[PDB]
Amino acid sequence: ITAEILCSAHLVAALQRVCGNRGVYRPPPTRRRSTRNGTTGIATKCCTTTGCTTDDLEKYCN
Amino acid sequence: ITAEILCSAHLVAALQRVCGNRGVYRPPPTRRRSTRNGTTGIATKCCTTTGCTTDDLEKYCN
Amino acid sequence: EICGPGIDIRNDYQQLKRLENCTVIEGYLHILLISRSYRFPKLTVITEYLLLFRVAGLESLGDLFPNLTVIRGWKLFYNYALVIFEMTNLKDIGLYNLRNITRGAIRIEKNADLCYLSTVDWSLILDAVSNNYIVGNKPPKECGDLCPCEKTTINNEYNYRCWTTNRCQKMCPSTCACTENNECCHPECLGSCSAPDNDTACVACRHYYYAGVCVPACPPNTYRFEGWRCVDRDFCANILGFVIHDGECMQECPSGFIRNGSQSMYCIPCEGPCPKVCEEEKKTKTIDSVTSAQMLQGCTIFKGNLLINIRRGNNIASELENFMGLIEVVTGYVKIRHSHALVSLSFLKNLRLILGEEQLEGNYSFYVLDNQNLQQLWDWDHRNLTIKAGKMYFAFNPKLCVSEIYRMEEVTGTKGRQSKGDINTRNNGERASCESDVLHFTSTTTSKNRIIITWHRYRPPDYRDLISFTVYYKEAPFKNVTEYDSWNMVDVDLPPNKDVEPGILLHGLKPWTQYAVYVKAVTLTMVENDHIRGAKSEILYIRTNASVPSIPLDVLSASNSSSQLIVKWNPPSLPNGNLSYYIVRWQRQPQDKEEAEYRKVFENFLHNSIFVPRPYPFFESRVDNKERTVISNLRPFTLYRIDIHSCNHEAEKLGCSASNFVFARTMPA
Amino acid sequence: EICGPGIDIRNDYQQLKRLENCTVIEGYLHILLISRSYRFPKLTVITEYLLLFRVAGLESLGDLFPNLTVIRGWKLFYNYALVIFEMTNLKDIGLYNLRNITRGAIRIEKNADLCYLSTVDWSLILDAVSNNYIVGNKPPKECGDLCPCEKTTINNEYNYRCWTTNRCQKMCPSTCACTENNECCHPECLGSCSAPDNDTACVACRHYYYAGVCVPACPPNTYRFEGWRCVDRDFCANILEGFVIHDGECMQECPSGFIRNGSQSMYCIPCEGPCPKVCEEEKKTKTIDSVTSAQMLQGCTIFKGNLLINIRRGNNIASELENFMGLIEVVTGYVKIRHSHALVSLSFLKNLRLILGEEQLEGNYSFYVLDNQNLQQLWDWDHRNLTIKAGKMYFAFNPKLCVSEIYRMEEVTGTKGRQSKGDINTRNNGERASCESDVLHFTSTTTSKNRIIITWHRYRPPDYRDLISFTVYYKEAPFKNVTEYDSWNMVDVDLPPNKDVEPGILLHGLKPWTQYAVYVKAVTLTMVENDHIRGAKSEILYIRTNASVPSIPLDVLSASNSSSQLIVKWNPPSLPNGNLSYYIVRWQRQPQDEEAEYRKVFENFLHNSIFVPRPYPFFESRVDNKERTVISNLRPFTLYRIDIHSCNHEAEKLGCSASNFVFARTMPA
Repeated sequence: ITAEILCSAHLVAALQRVCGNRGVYRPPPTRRRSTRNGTTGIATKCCTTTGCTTDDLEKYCN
Repeated sequence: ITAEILCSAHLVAALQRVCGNRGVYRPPPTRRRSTRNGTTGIATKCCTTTGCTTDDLEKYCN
Repeated sequence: EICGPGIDIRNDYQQLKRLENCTVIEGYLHILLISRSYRFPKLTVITEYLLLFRVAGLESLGDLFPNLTVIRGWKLFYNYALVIFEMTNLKDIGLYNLRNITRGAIRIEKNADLCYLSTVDWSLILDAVSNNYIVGNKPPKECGDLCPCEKTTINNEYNYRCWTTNRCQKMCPSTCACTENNECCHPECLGSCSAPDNDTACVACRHYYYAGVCVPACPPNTYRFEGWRCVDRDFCANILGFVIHDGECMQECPSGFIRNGSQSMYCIPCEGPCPKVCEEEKKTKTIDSVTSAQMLQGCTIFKGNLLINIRRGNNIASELENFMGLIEVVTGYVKIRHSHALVSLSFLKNLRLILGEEQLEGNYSFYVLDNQNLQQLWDWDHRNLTIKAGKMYFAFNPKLCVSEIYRMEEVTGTKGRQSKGDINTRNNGERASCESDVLHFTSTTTSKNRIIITWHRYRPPDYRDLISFTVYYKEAPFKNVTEYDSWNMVDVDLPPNKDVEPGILLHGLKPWTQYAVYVKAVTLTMVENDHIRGAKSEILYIRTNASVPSIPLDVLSASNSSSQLIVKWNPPSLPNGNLSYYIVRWQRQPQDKEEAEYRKVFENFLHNSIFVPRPYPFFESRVDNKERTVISNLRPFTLYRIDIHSCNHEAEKLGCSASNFVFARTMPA
Repeated sequence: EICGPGIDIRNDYQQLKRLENCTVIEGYLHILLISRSYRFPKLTVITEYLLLFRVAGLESLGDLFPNLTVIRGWKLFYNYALVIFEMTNLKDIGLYNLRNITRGAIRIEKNADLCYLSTVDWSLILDAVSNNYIVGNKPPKECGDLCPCEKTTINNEYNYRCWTTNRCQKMCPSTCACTENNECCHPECLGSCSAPDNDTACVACRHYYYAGVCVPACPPNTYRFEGWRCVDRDFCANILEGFVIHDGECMQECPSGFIRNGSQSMYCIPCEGPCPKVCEEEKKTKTIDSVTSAQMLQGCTIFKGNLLINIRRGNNIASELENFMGLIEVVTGYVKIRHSHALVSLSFLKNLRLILGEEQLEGNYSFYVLDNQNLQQLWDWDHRNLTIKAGKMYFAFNPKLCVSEIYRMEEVTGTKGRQSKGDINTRNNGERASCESDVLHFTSTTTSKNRIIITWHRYRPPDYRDLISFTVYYKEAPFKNVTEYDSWNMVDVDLPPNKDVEPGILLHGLKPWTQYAVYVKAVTLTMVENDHIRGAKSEILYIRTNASVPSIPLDVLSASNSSSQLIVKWNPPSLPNGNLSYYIVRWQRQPQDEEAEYRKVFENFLHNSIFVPRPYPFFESRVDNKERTVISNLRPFTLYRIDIHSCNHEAEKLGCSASNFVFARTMPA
């Protein structure tokens, strides 16, 4: 478990490979205004030169 | 007092003007051993200035 | 059938079935990471943006949404109303019914099989075509963009316009918002028309929509909801609540407004800083990074406890000050532990009240510990502070002068509240270089490269102390300069005559540059009294007197027409002053290191060893802002000398710079 | 007539008269700042350098010293034997008899009227012609270098050679040190000759000179004085302490590593250790408050005074004080280390083995330390010796240093029962010391090319309630001199749930054959905040990954000095990964024929907002030692592939390295 630097398709592929069948979450609720809040998530961290660990990949992914 | 940074040819001429009749000369002639050098030369004194005061030139003058 | 307020379909291909009934999507739409045939002719309008990302198997957008006509883009995804990114197997944008995109731009990227990009005239579908981003797709040279109709000018070319290989790009006539075939729609209409120029026969309404009518402004008893329709007062009383303000129904009152009491459906204008309470479920908010402090952005009152533990970080003083600079009242305690990056707590400016609802063990409201670089608190004689209840504990803070924290409890009001061990000089102020008197500057004189600065004579506290001075100066772009870091140091002695005060002349400085200068005294105490005093001066910022600016760089000239000459250039190398304008002149022309460096060091040895102490007219115009200008009214095919000068703010007294000149000939008549 | 030991003529023009009798000038010669006709044909030899600077009225050097032949330059002026600088009115170097300058180079500068610079072949007058400096004089293109003789090649040109407009540059024939006209001198002679090949008829002797004879080495009862003559024992018994006789030379002071013998103070006896400087300072107590202050103690063996070390801030201090005070062995008075907040150990005082106590601090104290905030150990380890003759020892407010260390000190010191009960107290000393901390004893280490598995013993905290965690500090250390305070990569591993397995950590991604410094620290979160906290830590363990396949050889170059032969050279590999044993070379016959930046940030926002987590045959030979080899028996003018491998001591099991190959063709037959 190391902080792999994953970017572009490789970042998504890493998320796709780590999650596999897990994927991500798609429930439609009614949406409150300005619920977009939340920045600098682990997905951004993986692309950075520091990268994100496979555990961090699991944390941001399913 | 404040004096212009003086270096190169002008520095020599300025000293001659200040010394005038006094001039500059070694107090001990023909000393058996060299007194040494590498610091506290009027080259350092006026190229990077702590104040090239007239009195300072006078001390150089003999 | 309205669907919203946001659709996010991903992973499962079959989850796309949630669009079987939706004709309008209220909010955004997300189709990501999708790995058969699904058709949704119901959907026509999307209020917000549309996002597609890594959908395998899909070849064209017309397979899913053939009837999609308007993407209003009421809220944008990074200023984009439609994002098609990393879409594999995708061949074309099959949205042949798309007519109007109201707000945002488009970003189509990384689609190695996508065709028909240049075949779509986006200038008639959206407005901000300049801010679009279509990079990284399949190359049109390797595609085969073929139509089975009309055409217009795309960029500098004129060619046919088609969405797919069966459907063209539909356009309205120049007489009109039109129907299927040549009949203009209603002015309040948008896209297509079930019937011409009728309010109740519009696929999508511009402005707003209510009761089947495209209305410009909402009816009197209705309010703006989202950005396309109007709802009544009872509707937003059921959304979970929302406020009614400025004829709009938003989730929360805008900045500078607060909810009215009892009548909590309207916002009352609060004049001061409205009580922006930030309430977090965790008892003690730990700020261990700049990212963690982000949640405290814009807070005025903090219902909780603050635990600052910042070891590493970025430019922090300006960052926390963005988030926590507005915090004024802390209900609980504040603990600054292991915050080695902090040299000062100044990022907590408006913090003027610390209550103490919860206090650390031993009844402590302010608790700092192990801050190796904390030089000073935010307690300077300008800020106010009040700790209502609790004590203060200071330990293992070596760069913090102990006198600074004694000054704190005066404003804090807890002078005799702490114990004897709460403040310990042993681990606080350990390596301190403070506790000194004040050296006062006397006069400053500035030239383009020289600075003369003098300070008052300093009598040492003891008669026997030998006194000397040290001048610390360095180039500082701005004022946030600390004494511990850079600094150029020169030792000047006290002058022999007591009438002249000590000074120093600096030589070789950049014109128009702000320098940070401060003087420290060298008190060699013969009687080694451990009551060390020393003397230190204030940080003085001095900028060189502006010099004459440099010549303009890279003067290039051309002639696009007779009697006209276009000239462009670069700013000078050494502005030596705030650039104000350029002065250009054109005159008619009649028809036919180591070496000097090495000398330096050798020179110094000489003096260091010889001497010994006794024991056609010119036309002139000023370009105000840009580095480009066009000259008019010239003799065709005649040579011209082009002199260009560069002035600054003080060029009124110093005089403008020299001229970097060029020669150019106009176009032949 | 010998004149010396140095002539300095300046100011007065008539002060030049001091050269009326001198034929040889022992030492240097200065003619400075001089503003009629004076001739000195007597002078012929100059031992040291000759300096001329700003002499007005002199037109040529031939006017003063016509017979100047040899400038020995025994001692140089900035590596120059002859300096002509800022000579006004000077037209040429009239030294037409100058023959040999033995050691230094020449610097002629800033003489706007000086000619005949290129007309002088300095290659036959001096040796280091490359290090000369002739700049700033009258340009040869604007002078007129004219002869009234012989010539040779100067640089790439061939032209006449003359000193002035009347005298040429004299040269000896190719058959020979010659006389005025074609007769070779004596081998021990130099310059000209009053008579051919005679010892007593020489203007200047090479090597040495004695009793009118050019002798190679001094007679048995004579010694070298300066660098040209020999004198007897009684002569240097009269020079002024006096001069020493050593290695057949008569110098001013004994060279480094020698001291004067007692009684017989005319000879130097070899002292084996650091010969005693014996440093005496007028100030009673030398205070070392900076690395600059300690400079005056450089090279001292015995210090007549007191030492007060008060070093708050500083640079790399341990290695610097060790350079200055590392040779001090005996201190006559007392030693006080107060506030010395940078010192973690006193190891910089190695050779210090004796402290007397002539003067003692109030209370009869010879060793007095206080407020040593970060001083963890003395220089008292079981290797060093120490003896305090008189006085007591006081230790106070010394947190990091363990009290057991100072108990061990007085065993060697010899003052076990001399101090009082308050002189050594355990309250403010050893208060928060971590030397007493229980070791996190390592249990096993397993090493691969890039992975390291290391485990330590399970640690039961001193209290039952303490929550225990671990932290692994590891970093690449080239050698062992590694401190815990600096670099360190830190990984927090928790105590395993099962009590049968011991805590460990797996390191991944390490450089093969690289020594890593590893130590583990325990995280004991005490529920009961007992101020008797020491924590736990482990020893610095140095682990080098298992020797992995070495690196490829560096910079393989090949050439062909002959047909059927190929010479190849290379460099050792970058990462040998073990002890180099041999190289394996192979030769095979070859057959005859902002935007991208802006996209970056925008990209990250997309991912940061979309995804969401769930809640011919080869010939082979081995080169044994060197990095060079020659291949024999090859087809002439045939291309060859040269594979080179690098094995080590463990290449028998892990295999030799890869190949850095090159192609070379042999010489044509």
